[PDB]
Amino acid sequence: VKIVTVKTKAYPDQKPGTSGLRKRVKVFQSSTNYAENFIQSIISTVEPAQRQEATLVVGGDGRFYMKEAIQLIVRIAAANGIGRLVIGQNGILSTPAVSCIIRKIKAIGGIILTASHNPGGPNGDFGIKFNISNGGPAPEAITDKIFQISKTIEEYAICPDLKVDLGVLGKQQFDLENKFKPFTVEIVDSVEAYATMLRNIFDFNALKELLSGPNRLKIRIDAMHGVVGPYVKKILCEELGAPANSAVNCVPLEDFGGHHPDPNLTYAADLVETMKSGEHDFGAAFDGDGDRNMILGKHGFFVNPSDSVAVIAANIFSIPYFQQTGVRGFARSMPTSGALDRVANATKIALYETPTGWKFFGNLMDASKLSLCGEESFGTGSDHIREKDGLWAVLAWLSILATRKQSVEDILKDHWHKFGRNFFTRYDYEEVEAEGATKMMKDLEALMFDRSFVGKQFSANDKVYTVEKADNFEYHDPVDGSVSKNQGLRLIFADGSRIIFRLSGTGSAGATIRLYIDSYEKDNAKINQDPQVMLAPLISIALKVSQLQERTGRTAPTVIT
Amino acid sequence: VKIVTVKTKAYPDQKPGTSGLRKRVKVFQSSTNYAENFIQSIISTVEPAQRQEATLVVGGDGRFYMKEAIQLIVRIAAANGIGRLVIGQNGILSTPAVSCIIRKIKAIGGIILTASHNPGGPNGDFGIKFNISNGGPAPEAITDKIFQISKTIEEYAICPDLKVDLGVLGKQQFDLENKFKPFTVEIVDSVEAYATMLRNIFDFNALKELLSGPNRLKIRIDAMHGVVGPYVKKILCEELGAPANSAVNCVPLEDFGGHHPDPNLTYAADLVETMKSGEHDFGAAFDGDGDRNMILGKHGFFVNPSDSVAVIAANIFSIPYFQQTGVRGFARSMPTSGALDRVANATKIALYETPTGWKFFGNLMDASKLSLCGEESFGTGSDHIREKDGLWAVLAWLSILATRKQSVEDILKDHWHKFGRNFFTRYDYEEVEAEGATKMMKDLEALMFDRSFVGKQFSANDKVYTVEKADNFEYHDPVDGSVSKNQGLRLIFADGSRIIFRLSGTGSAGATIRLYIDSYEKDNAKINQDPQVMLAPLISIALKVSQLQERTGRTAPTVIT
Ligand code: VG1
Ligand SMILES: [Co+2]
Repeated sequence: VKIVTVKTKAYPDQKPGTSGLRKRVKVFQSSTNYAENFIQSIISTVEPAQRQEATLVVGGDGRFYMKEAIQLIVRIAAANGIGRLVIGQNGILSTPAVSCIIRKIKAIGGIILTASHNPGGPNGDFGIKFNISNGGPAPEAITDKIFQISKTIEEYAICPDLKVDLGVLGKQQFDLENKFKPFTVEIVDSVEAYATMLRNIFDFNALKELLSGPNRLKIRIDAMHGVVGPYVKKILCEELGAPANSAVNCVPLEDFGGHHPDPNLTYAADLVETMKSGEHDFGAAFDGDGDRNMILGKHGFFVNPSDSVAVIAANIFSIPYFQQTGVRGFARSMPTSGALDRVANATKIALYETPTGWKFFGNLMDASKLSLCGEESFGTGSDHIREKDGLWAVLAWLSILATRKQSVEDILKDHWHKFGRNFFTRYDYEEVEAEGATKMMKDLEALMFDRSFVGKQFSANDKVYTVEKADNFEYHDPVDGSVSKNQGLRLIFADGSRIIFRLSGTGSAGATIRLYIDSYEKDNAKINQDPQVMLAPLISIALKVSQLQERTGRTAPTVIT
Repeated sequence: VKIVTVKTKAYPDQKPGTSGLRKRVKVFQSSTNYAENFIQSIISTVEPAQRQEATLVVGGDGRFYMKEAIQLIVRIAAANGIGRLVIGQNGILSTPAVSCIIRKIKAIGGIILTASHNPGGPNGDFGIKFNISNGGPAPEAITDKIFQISKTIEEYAICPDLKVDLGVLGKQQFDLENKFKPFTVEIVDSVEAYATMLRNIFDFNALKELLSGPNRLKIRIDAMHGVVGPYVKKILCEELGAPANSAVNCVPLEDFGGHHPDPNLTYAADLVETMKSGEHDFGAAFDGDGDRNMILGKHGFFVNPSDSVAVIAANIFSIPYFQQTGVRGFARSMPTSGALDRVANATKIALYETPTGWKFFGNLMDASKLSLCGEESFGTGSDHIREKDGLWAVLAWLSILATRKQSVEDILKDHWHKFGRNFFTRYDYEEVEAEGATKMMKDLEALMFDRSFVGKQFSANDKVYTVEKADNFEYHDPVDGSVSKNQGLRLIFADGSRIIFRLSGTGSAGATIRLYIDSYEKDNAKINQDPQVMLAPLISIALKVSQLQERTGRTAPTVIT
């Protein structure tokens, strides 16, 4: 195979976000070699005297253009001196699977072709995630460095005539002009290593008994036409024995059928209506790249992803992985509710509040202080790997149900009566007013500096809510010293209740007021019923503050979750 | 899992020969003790200290009792301290494949569950073959230890509770009672290691333009319902590109479709009929083990097994394996035609004539003195593994077609034109009277050893045959030193023609007589003729000197090849 140094011209907009670089597919196809440069800056962070004995795991969620970008990573990494590429069969390879492979075969980093929860039709979105040696997301330093190379790039080394059959399992060698050691491409099965990893984490026999034994827990699983389909089929059906009727929407389609892979009460309507039938005890849908999960109960019941980590923590020892390693620490993103906190507060385990993104959880994990973490964006995980994991979280819920023997509804009613209830809703104001929320979200910072307000008696609706705290958010990583940026306000008090007033930082075209609300109830009666209605006191104080409707301008709902 | 010991009673008939233990299915089935007993002695030949750090490859052919016999192997090997078992997917692993996997990963040996060539049903046949560290079939020194132990087995260690899921890929780990290190079961892909091996031997790229480009060679390969089916679909149909409709009967059926998977024009009648119509350019029939093959050309042109090895040898530097590592030696069995001699003699490289039996090819391949070996019983192999390979032979044939850009007919036609034709045929006498055939060989032997016979002139038309050499074949193996006596009665004639008699019934039940006739013709007008017409005078001479009709009561042979 030939090697040719193709001169190119840099791009401005090639910068990664909270997780990887994502753009509209047109920006990939119409732009004269956009992916070739972003790929070349990635391999450039790996020093020349280190590439010949290095292995890059390249994966993918099956999305449109995945096939062409994989061909580019092979031809570009080949001409740049990378010794081996471990691609999954057909390119299909989950984000928790890529995190898992990297840690297993000691790979110096990994590239994932996925825009996650972003839609994927031929007119939708496509993206490039870059995981580092430790297995998880490259933290800001490495990503912005990729950005810093994307601006001053002048050329890129490529082997234009290197065509590889990604469908066939096996090792293949390629010899390129003057380089003693041959370029190797090792195509691995997609599910294998990942299933062998989950095998030593849960009791696969105790689960086998729960899904196809003495009564059969009727589960309904929606893979949402994304990469986790083959996994539910080979793992939950073919291995653990769940009936084929359980695995719905499990064939990876480029278009994802049309729907958006983000699993939630709006973007995932199909499964909730069929869960309202009452014949299913448990139900679960997944993200596009399979690292997010949504838990549902009998009759369409819903477990908030902020509550889901709280239950898989009070019952954490139902999972063998934790009986052998121990619970070194709990964590949650600042926007996720305070339910995990109530469980962490009742035991000798430390708790950590991190910025939204899986990239900074890893630092707590590597330094041995975090074991269970997750966020409101349907993303529960643990330190078994360094990425989020949708199927680990589903199988963590089946381990709890099988040991406890109760329904999903009763586990949480008991959990709410045992600690109290933390209400939550992601009720946003997506792209809305061009001049209102400027001064409004700069009005509270200063105004509260008066010594007479620490003690407010009430006369609205019912039940007194005593005063205590109130402030803002920033983050200093305890392991390497990284810092964060101002962005989201949060009004708190005695027990624990809050509105994360989110001003956008990267919002150029407009500001999304992505709202995260939290209400902590103590009593038996006011906890078990109503969702965005028992939240009223929090959205009473939060709606009265700035005279918002006549001082900013927005009273029409947008996208509730 | 609990390890328990069962006191057992031994069996005097459990004796492993060249191809392991071949008994009928209804002797392992309900005879409480038979399968467990034999496996126990197999893993007893490996020292108690050499077991924890050791692996054994296990596989079968996909028919009756194979799956049941693999659950038995894991339960006994585990209680006996074997570290790792590498089992193919579903238990399906072809014989050439097991030799490849044992030598690749360097296992201590391997257990092959295949019945050689007899059918595999409820009342049919079932066998246990044990290969050793170099990937070859165990020899006398080791089969006797196995038999000496199996007839004195008092106690046997088993894990009754060990349940292995054979269909799911990946490493399953089992912890046993009272043991600090765990037992490992690793399920491997059936084709993979074996395909990656062929990928280095042949040129898969030159074979892609050959089977699926514009100038496309239409083939037709019948897997005969045996284990070689999965390998033909993945290598020939998936990776090389041949249309899926070319690989026919490629699904290992539980019964094999009633008939024996053996390369014989009648056994492979479907293949012969579909190739007579005119359309197909290359055809092939197989066996339920993966060790033999029946090559056919346009319109039904038959390629003789003996000529096959002389065509591959004269065009051997076409297969990259040979261009890169050289040809250390050629070898054929004694009954095989002298067609390989005309090639090895002109292209001056050491030729080795050995007794019927792969075991003799292996020795020369372990002492690095043998590269390509051929055998009249539909076989052709090399030092790529340490067993016979039916698909390697097909792959070496397609390689020669792509390189020479001629039809099967013309490559044999112009070979006969440049080296001459060794008309060959093999008459078999099936159920013969055990003593009347033995006294037939002895009087023939006394007829050969007196001073006068080494110059006798025989005739049946125009050509006279002058006896040059006459001997009962003795082999002194240059590796084991061991001498193999008897072996066969050779009447070598002065013109290169030979008549060979072998009695294969000298150990149990009724005897079979195999009469091999080989005749050399060098003028181009006579090489175009029919073999049974051409060999007619030499056959009258064979039945005359033998007085076969007289001693066996047989006026015609059972099978003519
Ligand atoms: O603030 P953002 O950009 O919307 O971030 C959201 O999606 C990110 C990537 O998601 V996946 O789409 O990588 O599962 C997640 O890691 C964050 O937890 C989630 O809040
Ligand atoms: Co995701």
